Amino acid sequence: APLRVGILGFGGLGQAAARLLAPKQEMKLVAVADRHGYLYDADGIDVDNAVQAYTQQGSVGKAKKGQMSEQSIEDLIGEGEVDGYFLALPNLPNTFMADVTRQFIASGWQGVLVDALKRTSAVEQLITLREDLAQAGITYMTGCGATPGLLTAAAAIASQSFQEIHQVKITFGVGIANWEAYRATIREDIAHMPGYNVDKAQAMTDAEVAALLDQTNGILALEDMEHADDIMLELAGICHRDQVTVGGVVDTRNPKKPLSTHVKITGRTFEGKISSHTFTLGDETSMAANVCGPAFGYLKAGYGLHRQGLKGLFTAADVMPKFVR
Amino acid sequence: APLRVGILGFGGLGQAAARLLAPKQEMKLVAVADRHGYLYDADGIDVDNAVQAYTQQGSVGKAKKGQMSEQSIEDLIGEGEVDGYFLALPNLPNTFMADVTRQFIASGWQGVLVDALKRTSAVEQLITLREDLAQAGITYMTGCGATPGLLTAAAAIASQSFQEIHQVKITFGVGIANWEAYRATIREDIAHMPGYNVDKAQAMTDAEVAALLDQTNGILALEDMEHADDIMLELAGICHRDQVTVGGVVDTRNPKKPLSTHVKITGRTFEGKISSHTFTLGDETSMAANVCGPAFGYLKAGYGLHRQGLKGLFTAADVMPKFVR
Ligand SMILES: *[C@H](CCCCCC(=O)O)[C@H](C)N
Ligand SMILES: *[C@H](CCCCCC(=O)O)[C@H](C)N
Repeated sequence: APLRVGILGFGGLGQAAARLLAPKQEMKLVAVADRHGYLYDADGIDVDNAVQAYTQQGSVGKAKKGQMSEQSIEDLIGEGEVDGYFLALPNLPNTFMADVTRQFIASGWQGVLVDALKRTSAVEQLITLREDLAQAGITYMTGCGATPGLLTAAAAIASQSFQEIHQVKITFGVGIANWEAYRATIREDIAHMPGYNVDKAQAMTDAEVAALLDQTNGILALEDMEHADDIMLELAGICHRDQVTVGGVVDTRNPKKPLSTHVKITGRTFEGKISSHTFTLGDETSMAANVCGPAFGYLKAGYGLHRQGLKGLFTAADVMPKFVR
Repeated sequence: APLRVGILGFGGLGQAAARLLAPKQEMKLVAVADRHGYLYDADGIDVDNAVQAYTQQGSVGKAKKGQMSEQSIEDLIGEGEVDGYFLALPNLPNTFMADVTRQFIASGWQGVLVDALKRTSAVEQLITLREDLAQAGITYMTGCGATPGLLTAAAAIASQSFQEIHQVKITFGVGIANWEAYRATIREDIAHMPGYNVDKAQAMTDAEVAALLDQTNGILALEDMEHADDIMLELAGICHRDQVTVGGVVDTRNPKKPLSTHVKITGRTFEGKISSHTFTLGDETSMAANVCGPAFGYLKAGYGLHRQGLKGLFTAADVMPKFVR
């Protein structure tokens, strides 16, 4: 009885999430939705077919068993049996994840939701929905990506050695392999550039983008970003959000990671000695793998909590993710 | 309402565990026991007084409010209100932790137990007690030290990026500051030397020890050890125990850590790329801090699970520890 799961969003992240699920024996992808269509197959999605439909014909509604629809998310919820969904949605507008969650609250569907949100303020909009989620019978796992997520959890574990936390420093690197199937979401990173914000970045043209990325050989270096690692670690009682600082480099013109992603956790131990733990990711673990891997680990953990009748909102920092086989 | 906790064992580890609890506001040490005596103080232990009694007069039963007893563990259980205990016991004989747990099962006391066991086979003896523990109303957290524990949990998190795990390699270093208050437990490490075993190591004299440690300037280099990280990660469905290999260096003649403790997690991602995550501990995080810190993090996590009516046996690999303030 493998977990029947769905993906909402079929840009680069959701496509990678679909590929990641293929060989799992204990997780079965039955449901995808994009803006313009949805695909359900209780016997398991043809990812080849769905990625074809999307990239060639603009939506998975064009897939062999696909349905076109401007209510894809509303239609797919009531369409068949899905234990959990990964919300691989961009947060555009900044309310969209919260709005999609309100559709899930409103639908009377129960089960597990996971996101890979990045921005403190989007995670806050989901905090306000804590009781709504509980009451609806939904276990919601928020910030269960790479950062927040994998790295947030690593810091939460690392923190146990210390009487007091001083700094959680996250430095991430990202190399874009395929420009096509990232330039849909590149504006989420441009929004973290100094001078910019989501509204300004989202209104930019392919031209205004390429004109910016030309200034640096396709390198976005983003400094002290709005990253929900800060509140997740604070709700877990580890440190104040202000002691969490997140920074990153994306190389748009190189598949190779421009630096080793890591989290440095600094604190003082009970003996009054000050020291740092360091969790480093392999350079050949892609963004897709470091996001979607934890995402479905959390989805499985979420189902464990859901099954025991534990509902509400959980962060990467609160629960141990479960290896999906 | 801080958690009322106890320590069983007052060698080096339990003494450090007591010091670690002092400044906590949300955890109150009310109970210690050694072989020959016990100390209870519902208003909070005088650690200065207890460490004095133990080191100077041979037992904490000699402490200001102490009681001498050859049934210290049996007497302290029924003595007052304790939410959880850290079993800072050496596993000597190899059944002792399991035997103490049977006293706890038998006592009809309910709450949280945590250990920092090291040996796969001792952790197995506690697996056999799974239902006994559940039925008794006890949440038992096993292998919640440094390794197994902190490092086991780190690997469990790290594993999420990968379709398949190849190797979990743990390399640990330990520098002994105070020879006095380690030579009580040094024989647990000597047992991992090649030729040796617990029975042979435990029968050794201060002389036979010093004659061994003289051969290497006080350096035990222990290779492919029996370490319960292997079964904990297997029960968590991450990998086979045979893909977990644990090795270490203790420098008996230097407080300074003889190498950086770390865990290397190697696997293949869904894209077929092979890579390693690396979790490294600060050189100035002591053994005491890397053991007792996670131990009480797990004790708190254990109370969270206990409070929700979740009983049975949990490993470091199964649950997120909770920062104790
Ligand atoms: C979010 C950060 C991507 C995570 C990097 C993880 C890794 O090292 O693979 C992006 C900037 N949208
Ligand atoms: C168990 C290993 C001690 C853990 C080392 C952790 C660190 O780096 O502080 C000993 C060998 N009894």
